Amino acid sequence: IGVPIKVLHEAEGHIVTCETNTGEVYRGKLIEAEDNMNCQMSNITVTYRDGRVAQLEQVYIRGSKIRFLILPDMLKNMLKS
Amino acid sequence: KAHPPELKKFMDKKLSLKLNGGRHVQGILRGFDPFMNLVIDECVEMATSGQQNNIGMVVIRGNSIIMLEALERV
Amino acid sequence: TTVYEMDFLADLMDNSELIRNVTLCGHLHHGKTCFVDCLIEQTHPETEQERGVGIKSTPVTVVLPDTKGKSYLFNIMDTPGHVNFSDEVTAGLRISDGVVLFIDAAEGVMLNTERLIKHAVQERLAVTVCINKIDRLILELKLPPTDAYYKLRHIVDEVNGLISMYSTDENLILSPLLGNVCFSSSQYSICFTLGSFAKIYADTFGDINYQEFAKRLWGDIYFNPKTRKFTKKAPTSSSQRSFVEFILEPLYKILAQVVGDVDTSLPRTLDELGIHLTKEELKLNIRPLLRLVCKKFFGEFTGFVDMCVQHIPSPKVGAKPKIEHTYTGGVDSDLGEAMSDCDPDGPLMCHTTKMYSTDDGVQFHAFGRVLSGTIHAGQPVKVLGENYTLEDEEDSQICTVGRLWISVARYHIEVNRVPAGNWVLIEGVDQPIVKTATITEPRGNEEAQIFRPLKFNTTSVIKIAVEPVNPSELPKMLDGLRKVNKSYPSLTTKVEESGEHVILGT
Amino acid sequence: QKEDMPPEHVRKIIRDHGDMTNRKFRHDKRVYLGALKYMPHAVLKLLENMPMPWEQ
Amino acid sequence: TYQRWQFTLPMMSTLYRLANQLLTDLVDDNYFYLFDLKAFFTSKALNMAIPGGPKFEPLVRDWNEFNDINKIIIRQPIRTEYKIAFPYLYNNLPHHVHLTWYHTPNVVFIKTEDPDLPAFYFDPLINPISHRHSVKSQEPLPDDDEEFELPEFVEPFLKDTPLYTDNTANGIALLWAPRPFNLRSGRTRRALDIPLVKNWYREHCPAGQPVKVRVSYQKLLKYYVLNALKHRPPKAQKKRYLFRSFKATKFFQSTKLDWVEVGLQVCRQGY
Amino acid sequence: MEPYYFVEVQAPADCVSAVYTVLARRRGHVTQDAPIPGSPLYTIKAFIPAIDSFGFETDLRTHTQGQAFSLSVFHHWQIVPGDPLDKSIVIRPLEPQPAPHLAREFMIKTRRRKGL
Amino acid sequence: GKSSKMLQHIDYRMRCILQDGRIFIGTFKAFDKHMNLILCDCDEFRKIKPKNSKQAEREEKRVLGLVLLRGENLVSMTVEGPPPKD
RNA sequence: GGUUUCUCUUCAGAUCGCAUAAAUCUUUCGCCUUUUACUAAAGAUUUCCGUGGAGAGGAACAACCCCAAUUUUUUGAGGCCUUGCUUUGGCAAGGCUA
Ligand SMILES: Nc1nc2c(ncn2[C@@H]2O[C@H](COP(=O)(O)OP(=O)(O)OP(=O)(O)O)[C@@H](O)[C@H]2O)c(=O)[nH]1
Ligand SMILES: [Mg+2]
Ligand SMILES: [Mg+2]
Repeated sequence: IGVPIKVLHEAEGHIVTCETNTGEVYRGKLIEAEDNMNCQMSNITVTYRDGRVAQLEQVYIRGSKIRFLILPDMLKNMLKS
Repeated sequence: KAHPPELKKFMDKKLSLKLNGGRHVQGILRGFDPFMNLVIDECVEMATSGQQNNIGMVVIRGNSIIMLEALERV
Repeated sequence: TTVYEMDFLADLMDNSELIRNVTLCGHLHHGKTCFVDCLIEQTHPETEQERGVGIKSTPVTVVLPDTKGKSYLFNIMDTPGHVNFSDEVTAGLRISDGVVLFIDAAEGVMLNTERLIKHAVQERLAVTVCINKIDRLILELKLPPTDAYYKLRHIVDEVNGLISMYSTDENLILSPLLGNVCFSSSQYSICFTLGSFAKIYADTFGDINYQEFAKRLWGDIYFNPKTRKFTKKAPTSSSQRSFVEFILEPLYKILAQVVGDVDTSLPRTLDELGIHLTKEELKLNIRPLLRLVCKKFFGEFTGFVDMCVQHIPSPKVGAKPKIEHTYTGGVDSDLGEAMSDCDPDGPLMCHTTKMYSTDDGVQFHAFGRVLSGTIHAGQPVKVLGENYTLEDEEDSQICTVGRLWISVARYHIEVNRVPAGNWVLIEGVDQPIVKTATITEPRGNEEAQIFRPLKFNTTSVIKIAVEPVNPSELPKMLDGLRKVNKSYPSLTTKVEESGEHVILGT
Repeated sequence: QKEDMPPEHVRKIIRDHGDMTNRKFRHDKRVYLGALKYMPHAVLKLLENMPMPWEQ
Repeated sequence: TYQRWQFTLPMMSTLYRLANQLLTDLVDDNYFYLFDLKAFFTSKALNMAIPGGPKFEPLVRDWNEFNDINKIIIRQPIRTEYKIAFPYLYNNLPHHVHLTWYHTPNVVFIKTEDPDLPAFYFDPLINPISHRHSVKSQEPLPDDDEEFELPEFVEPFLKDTPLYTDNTANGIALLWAPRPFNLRSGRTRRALDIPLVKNWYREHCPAGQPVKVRVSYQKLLKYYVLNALKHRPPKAQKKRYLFRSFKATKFFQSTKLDWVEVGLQVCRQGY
Repeated sequence: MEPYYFVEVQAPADCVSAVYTVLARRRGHVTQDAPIPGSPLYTIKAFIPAIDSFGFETDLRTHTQGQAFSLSVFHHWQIVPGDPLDKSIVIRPLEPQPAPHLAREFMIKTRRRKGL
Repeated sequence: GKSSKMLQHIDYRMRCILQDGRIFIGTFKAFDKHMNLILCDCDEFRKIKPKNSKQAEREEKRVLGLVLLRGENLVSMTVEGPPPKD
């Protein structure tokens, strides 16, 4: 698969977030992920187009619906590039 | 290739569909196809006017499908 | 006589749920330390030896990719295979959360395999099985594939019936379909399950569903070509079963090609298997060759890590069926639940089951797992004896931590802080304590309980009286008998009424 | 480089000298003598390459 | 320069068959259990002697209570085999001792009779499997008739190759050959450095050949052990080359001659 | 009562006689002998007193050229053939006592060391 | 065909412009098939990217960090910095 | 841009060289009238027969056709009205459409 997709796959379990195609953000821990980008997240926070922030228990969302996504300070460590 | 949603554990549970149009429905998500399509029965659409109106069984178009957020801990 | 990576391992530490605590067990000589050795190379490209027998067990901590790439923390307690050092199996099954019985392709069921499944049942761990040394069916045994499958099915059915002997609840029947058993030949660089075998099958070939495919192979299912559809018994093709057809036959030829047709048929079959090899690396001798080729085909380790993570409690799931046996209460008010959290937090109730002395001095390195709390350097901690009961506190000696070590097999890794979920080698609490200790908060008192001092499989029956030649150095001889009593689990010494020093052993 | 010779060269010198009695050579006398210190090298060398009975 | 050879497995199997006579028909080392260098080192150090092994001069040269004859039970009498198997349990002051032990997983590699029957071929020698049990088992068996189907691109990962050839049974036999043969490529040694008979004198039970030859066996064993024991790393180096220093001088010529000729030459020169 | 050991000896075909003889030498009680399927090996199983458990490994491997191999575990205690209390049974103090007197000696020597 | 034109600006700093118009400043440590961008220590800039303006260069700034974006919207790639040897 | 080979220089075996010789010294052991030549153990040091690492020249020999409706080379995300906002800019909101 792709190198960013592999970073995401190994990011299963670690603390991350995402910003979807519409401009809202959802943060969470790594629960599920696919090479097809179908994102399973849990105990997340949600911050909407004005900034409405809250908790969401679990969800699974299509890949194309994600534009950006935040990883923690760990993974940057396949440094062959 | 052709990997579908990991929707076995997610089957048979009520989730709210947020898709295009600001499109909000609720409904029991019990199945789909590997294109990320849904087939969600008991769907009550939550229009902008706030009304949740039940229409029943449909084929939950993954095409513009953004996300589904469930009401149980599955 | 790891700068950018120990941070990473530490965050995995604080994860406490990518981590796997197992004891690596089995019978004698059966491949364990060889797999571990090849594996330390997979990790770093960076008396026992001459005896050829493993005597004491060793802890290893490593970070391994599973078949999707998520790194895992692995605590592996590699045991002795010798019947008499089973006290090491006891300590290992204590401080770890599951067991991996590794069994030989050539033998199957014997003494330590049998009584090791027995010990693991009576202490309710996870049950893993890795059948190893599979060349011993092919090059050594010369067994055609059908009867090869026969023997494999036999080892499986014997061990399973025996676990049925020791287990009331048939919650688990083991066969490679579920994630129970890896297949390996440790020195020849091979680990696989039907899972990863078929998954690399796919990763090389067409798109087919690797997981559903893995669901189809072991256990008497056939496949007919024209249908391309797996069937219960209905080829009168009078052919093999899916597992044979897909794994044995091909690898039988793989080997027979490596060792028989090393010269001509290996270039073409090497192309056909996708691996290229340079002239100088085919200019190798047969066993180094077969090892390198098997690596470059079968990939690293995946049957093992996959099956293991697939059937692991992981102390965060962990604690709960354990505190029953571990703790003297299990769960009443304070500390059963305290550890039951398995969080890095507060209480700090610990179980040190090993003490490895420095070749230099008299001190030890205590070794045990963090059920509760978070231990760090200089932290005062108060130890809980084997005789320590709630209202016998003199037994509790109170100390601190000098330095903190973590173990890859024979390299020592010092840091300053560790949370619940791990094992650890403590410096500083050796002199007060005996075979087992249970550690608690220093100068912080809420209230503490202890675990029952470790119970064994074996009957100690042998009697050996010992004396110095000149009675003058008897206190030094006493220092020595101390140190052996502390470094050994059930070696029991007594100063007998006749005035003597007797040892009772296995 | 230092290069080989026809065998007949040495053969001629050696059958020439024979046993150093002829007053012709009369100085290889003393060099011959001084060569004794290495006669145990010649013998080890000769005997460790012997012809291994399947070759003639 | 004639080094570093590489060979073909046909070559190797033919050679093996030809040097079959001067060879050991052993497959592993569980034969030499109490008969190896380390056992001999322990014996030598304890001045004990294995039945068929060498004897060495003793290494170095009142009352006790454990030896009290009223307190002992002799049910099976101690012997030197035990005192060497467990050096520290069965001996006081065991000094300069090697603790040798071996539980080598016995190897079972079955000789064929003819080349004919296939490489993999169940021979009577193996015991007939006949694994028995209860009602054997059932599985979480994913029945078909729901569905599954193989996109007919894949194959059983290689079926276009036969399992065996006219090289397979060789390639298996050559997997347990003494060190010279169990290879395919390696350096060449000097002609002297090859001891042919080591495998012969290192055998454990000669079983009734004259006392002459049995004593011979043991004294060759002794020489072997001493050589092993007194071995130094070469420890130092300076690197004269006598013959190059000779050849680089204006008095030395060179040739290629016949052995016998240089032989009569050397003799004449010495005389 | 003295303990017994269960032993599990893998053996090639021939030395069955050997293990039988050795166990008889040490009061064996071979219970079981059965092949290993998929190999020309046998596995023999037997009891043997903790007393005569000593060096039996070396004895066996020596007599059979290491072909056989013995592993042992304590299995159970049992009655020793002796009458612990008879004064008319005397100890020839180094020769091996025959079965009627194993517990008699056992007591005498054990107390002689310890019990007085 | 020479195919380095990616990796040459890889291992180098890059300003990535998504179809959302903002400036994502990050190291191009790699690309992907769909052109996704996994770049660390990243900064999200919304008002401008600043170019030696006597007025200022810091307006509408946030720290994103290790960001992994899907290349579905990866629009423009420029070089904003050289390699920091870290 | 590589091997084979010649020669020239330079450093090392910590289990070797899957083989294994001799010498010197210190001390015990034995042969015994004296010394050499010996025995056979230990310890400490060496020579020799081979090998390995590095470099320099030099030589011979190889060679300047189909394609997109959840992640990018087709994608209908379209407009405006009004409001609130904020200094204008501009932001966010509801609706009408066709
Ligand atoms: N022939 C063969 N042997 C193998 C293979 N993999 C492992 N082994 C065996 O593994 C041994 C290495 O030592 P181990 O047997 O693992 O030591 P151990 O069994 O762990 O000893 P304990 O620690 O006391 O249990 C080698 O002697 C091999 O006999 C293999 O693929 N082929
Ligand atoms: Mg081991
Ligand atoms: Mg005189």
